[PDB]
Amino acid sequence: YKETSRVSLTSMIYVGTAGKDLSLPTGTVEDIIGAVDGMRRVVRTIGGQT
Amino acid sequence: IKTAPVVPPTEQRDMVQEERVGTPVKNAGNANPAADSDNATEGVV
Repeated sequence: YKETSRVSLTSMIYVGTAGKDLSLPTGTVEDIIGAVDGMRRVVRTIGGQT
Repeated sequence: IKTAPVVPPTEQRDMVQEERVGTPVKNAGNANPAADSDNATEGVV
């Protein structure tokens, strides 16, 4: 195996010349992350190993 | 005086032999090799 910067697509290229897209409101996933942060369950170690 | 035929010194060789009654374990110098496991209270991956 080699570490060669596996690539994901940088942007959802939207087509259509008129209108608005269907992206989520800009404060929707931010409110979901904040709710998940409140549960304070983030896992960091697997048997002492990070 | 008793002259006796002996074995000439150049036709024999002393060879050191190491006699053991059993093969020592892997952690031979360890009294408790099971204390690395009994003290893994977070787990082992």
